[PDB]
Parts: sequence; C-alpha cells; structure tokens
Amino acid sequence: LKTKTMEWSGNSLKLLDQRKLPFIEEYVECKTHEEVAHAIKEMIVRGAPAIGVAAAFGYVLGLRDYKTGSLTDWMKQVKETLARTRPTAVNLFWALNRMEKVFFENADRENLFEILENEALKMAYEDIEVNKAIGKNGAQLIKDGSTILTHCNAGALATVDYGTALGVIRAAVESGKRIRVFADETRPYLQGARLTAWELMKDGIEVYVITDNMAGWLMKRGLIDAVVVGADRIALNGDTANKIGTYSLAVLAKRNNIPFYVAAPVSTIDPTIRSGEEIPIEERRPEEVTHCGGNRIAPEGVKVLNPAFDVTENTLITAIITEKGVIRPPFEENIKKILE
Amino acid sequence: LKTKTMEWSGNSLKLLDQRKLPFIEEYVECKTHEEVAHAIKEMIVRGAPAIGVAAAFGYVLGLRDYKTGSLTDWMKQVKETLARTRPTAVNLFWALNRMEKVFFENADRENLFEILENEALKMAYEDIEVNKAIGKNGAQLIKDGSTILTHCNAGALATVDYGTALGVIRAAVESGKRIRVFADETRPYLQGARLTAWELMKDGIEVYVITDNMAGWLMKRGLIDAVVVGADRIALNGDTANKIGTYSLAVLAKRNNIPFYVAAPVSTIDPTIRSGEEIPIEERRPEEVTHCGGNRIAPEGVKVLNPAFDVTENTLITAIITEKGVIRPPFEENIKKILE
Ligand SMILES: [Cl-]
Ligand SMILES: [Cl-]
Repeated sequence: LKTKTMEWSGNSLKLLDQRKLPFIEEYVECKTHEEVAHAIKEMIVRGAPAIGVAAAFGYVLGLRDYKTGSLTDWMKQVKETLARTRPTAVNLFWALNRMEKVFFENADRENLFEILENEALKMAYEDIEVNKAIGKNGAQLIKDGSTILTHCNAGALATVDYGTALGVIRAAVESGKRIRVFADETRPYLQGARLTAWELMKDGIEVYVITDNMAGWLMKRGLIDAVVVGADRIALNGDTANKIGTYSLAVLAKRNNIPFYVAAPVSTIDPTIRSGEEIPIEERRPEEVTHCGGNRIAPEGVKVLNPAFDVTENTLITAIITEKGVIRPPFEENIKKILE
Repeated sequence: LKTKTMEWSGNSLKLLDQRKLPFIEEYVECKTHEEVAHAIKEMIVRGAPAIGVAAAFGYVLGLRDYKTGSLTDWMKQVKETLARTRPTAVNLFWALNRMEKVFFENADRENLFEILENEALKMAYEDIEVNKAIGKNGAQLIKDGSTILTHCNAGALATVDYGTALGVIRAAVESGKRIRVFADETRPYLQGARLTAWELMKDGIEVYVITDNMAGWLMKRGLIDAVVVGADRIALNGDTANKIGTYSLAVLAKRNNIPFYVAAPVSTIDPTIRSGEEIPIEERRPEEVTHCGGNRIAPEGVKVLNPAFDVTENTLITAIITEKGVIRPPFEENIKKILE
C-alpha cells in the first residue's frame, strides 16, 4: 500500500501532512495508535474515506502497542481513542467496527497481527476500487465541455486514491470530456485552495480557485453547469452531512436550477439514523477561524463559531453517486434497496 | 475634519490604512490627487461612502497640483484620474460630479481653493449626519435582544464616521437594546474579520466572526434574527450591488424566512440606471484570492476569478434603510418618491 495520501510500511503508517500543502510535500510517520489518533485529530490526514483506512491501520498498530493486562480491554481502548478523534464522518466508525469484528474472531490466532493488517490492506485496496466506480457512475451525469463547481476536497487526498467527487471528474476527463472545475478554497482550513487545486493541477485538469462567497453569484451568472461534492455522513433519509458551506451551495443551486450531486461510497451512509438531524456536527478550535495559514487575521480576543460541517436536506439533492449506482428520489426508498 | 477613517490637514488627506488593520493602526498622507487615487485604487481607504468624501478631497488637492496649461482641462483630468480608480460604488462619481459643479461655478473666484475645500468639508460633515439618520431609521426594525448578521464592513471605516449598516446597530444599542453581531470575515480582503470586528469591539458591541461559508447553516439553525448589510450601488429598480457574497446571503435569507435589509444613503442610489444589470462589477487582482492577507495559500500558477461585488435582485430585499426613511416594495415606485 503506497499512494500520495498514505503509505503502509508494515510497522508504521506514513501520512502526507495535508495541513502543510500545497507548498510542502512532507510525510508524518505514525507508529503508535495514539499518533494515528493525533494525526486524525489534527487533520494531518483527513477526508471521510481516508480517515477510516488510516484509522484501521492505527488499530493494527494498536495491537503492536499492547504490552500487559487483558488484550480485549486494551484493544477496546485503542478503538475508543481512535473513534474519539473526529465526530461527523461515519467512515471512521465503519472502519473501526469492521476491524474490531475481525479481531474478535481471531484474538486467539497467533497470526493476529498478520490477519488484522491484512484487512486494513484489503480495505485500502477496496476504497480505491470503490472510488473509481463512483467516478465511473458520476461521469455519465457530466455533459462534455461543462464547468463543475466543488467544495472541500473529496479527491485523492481525501481517500486512499482517485477520490470521490474528484474521481467523478477524473473519470469524465478520462472518457475524453473537456472539463474545468471551479473549486471553492473552502475556509477556514482551505481544503479547496490547498488540496483540491493542487491534486487537480498535478493531474492536468483545468482548475480555478474562487473564494466561498463567490459560488452564489457565479451560479447566477450561468458559469456553472453542475455542483458535485463529497460527503461525510448520509442518512437513510438521504440528508448528507458535508464540509460547512455545502448546504448553502445546495440552496443556491436550487435557486439557479443547477444540478446538485453528492458523490460518496456506500460506507458513508449511516444505517442507524433516519434523518440528518441525527448527525453529530464537529466544532473545532477557534484558531482555525481567527488565523489563516499561520497569521492571525481577526482582532485579539474575538469570539467566533466554527462548525466543520453542515447538513443538506435530501430535497435539495438531485442524486447521490455510489459505487453501486446513482440514487435518486425517493431516497429513503431507494437507499434501502442499495444497502442490502 | 478628524475621524478614524480620515483627516483633513488643509493641504493633505490622511487616511487610516485599512489594508493593515486590525493590528497596525497607521495613517497614509495624500498630497497629490494621484495619491488619493492610488489610496482608493489600493483600498487603503474603502467603503462606498468614504471613497466619495476621500475622492472629493483628492479633487481639491487636484487644484493644489495645478501648474500650467488650461485649468479646466487639468481639473477634468484630475476628475478622470480619480474616477478611473474603482467602478462599482457610485458614491465616487456622485461626489466627483458634485465637486466639479461647484468648481465650474467658481473657477474665476480668487478663493477657488477655499470654496472647493469648503464643499468637501461640508460633504464629510453631511455623511456622518446622514449615517446617524440611517442608523436611527433602521434601529426601529431591530427587535431587542436579537442576533444580526452583517457582511463586509459598512461601518465607521466605510464612511466618514458612524457607518451605515453598523450605524443601524450602534443606534439600536444606543437605544438600549441587547445586541450582538455575526460578522462574516468576508474574503478575500477580509473586511469583516479585519475591520467590522475591530471597530465593533472598540465600541463595546458584542461580536462574533464566522467564515463566509457559515452564514447559511447558522441561518438554518435559527441563530440569526436578521441580516443587515450596506451597498455600493442601488438602482431605481431597487436591485443593489454590494460586496461579493451579499447575493448569496439574500438567497439564504429567503430560504429561512429571514429579514434582509440594505442600509445605504440616498447618494448610493444611481438615478441613471433602471435595474441591477446596468451596474458595473469590479474585477480585482488575482493576488487577493491566491493570498490571504499576506501569505500565498493557493498553488503557484493557478487560475482564479475575483469579482469584488455581486448584485441582489430587489425581490429578495425586505427594505432599504435610508436617511429619509425605510423604503419598501414597490421599490421602483417608492424610490422614485424619495428621490423627488
Ligand atoms: Cl425544497
Ligand atoms: Cl423571488
């Protein structure tokens, strides 16, 4: 397992420090499940899909960290320390739960480490495959020669590889369609300007960066043919939690009769919730808002709010692109079909 | 004439360097009509209202710069050099035109300089007064104990003093109403986080700064009672041109049944245009987007778009707060009444 986002050295997990791009391309080596937790918590690694696989490995390292007392209790704490990092994206729990299950069924096997590491590996290789499929299904919805607006970074850096929303793009381009992407810088973290822009230019795909308060006007001016974004948590309802600001675009998209698509793997669909009001919303540190890449921009001692995600009601979504097909209204009715 | 935004030393114009706040509070001295132009062009001074008075003074300096040839041709050029700075805000032309008229009628007067400078001063003293009236008229629309979202900086630093949209706030507070403001940082320039936050904290008014992609969700969550912003150019139609991102707020406001108010002096209403499609929209340098206040944030050699304003159709505006009253639908019909 070796890609731009992460690399598995058998006994450690290397993560591209996404909080340092687009200028610095260094890596962070995680050796302790606590470090992977830290890398996730600090957003060194990020993007629902990639948080899971990365979480799965930190779990494997979790075993390699074991020393005394009960193995079960300790593996339970490793899982708890990793899950306690970031709320919203359900991929994290989905990964952890899948891994813990393997564990409970091989805890007595002497080749435990080999077995667990194997699933994590099996998992990463599936994400890239799942993504290329999402890209393929989404491509058919993108008419040649169009301008697609995106949000956050639902691409290579947000997954093991290829990406979800950006995967749909790479696939349309691969099919041979002239395409250009308007990418919101997406503050405060600036995934758009620092990550999406970067991996897209590095792939030879036409890219423009715009401030978040621009998307609206540009849609009204008729420069955007479609809006495609990723997700962190989709409910049985179809409501999807994604990077703060995704909701507003959805609203603006309806007002300008512009298709709004959510590209995400089935693993992002939380089967335990009915609607989007049940999705936990992460609140991050005040620094992210008062600063911008290092420098403080707001006055000293100012109050702020910092939700990292918002929720878009399903009625504002045209369709959900999955590795198993394009889901359309009635969502609750169709998602239930795909789930099985 | 002495306020935080600008000061008239009789033979030079001192402008608070708004592109350095909230940390550095230095001033820039303009002695040539060209320097005032430069200050305007670079946004050392900014905010429709303040751009006018500042332009009016750079005009008197224009006379002070006179040396040879025809006095009329030179003053015409001074006016042209000053008007060629920033497109959108009509306050600039309104000011320049008012000043040139005074000039044309006193050109042969021995006390020309004293006369022209006198109008400029008379103009500054009127703006502050006009604002306090806008503030008062708007205060009545704000219910005690409410949370108000603003955009850009339509406050003290955008006018000679007091401000327009923020004037409405200062006034509601003066009346004795518990009030707090959610101020969008407003990228790329960050007028919100750097200016609105600053002058509001310095006035002892509860303030929170949020990234632009947040307003939408926060409105849906029910934390915002009303949205009040300023304007750069309002048409007879009622459509108003304001800082890029204002249009989206208006849209998000309608969706969440939230009052949207535009506070601006009559001098911002352009009488020569019928609708908002006739408003010129300024496009500024790409650096403003690829950089954030100081450091480069986007990849080297990336494409971007940079509109400095967008247009909000009148049908999305609840009312326009003026020093002459609260204008309501039918705008075209009512605005025609306020003008006469
Ligand atoms: Cl709807
Ligand atoms: Cl409407």
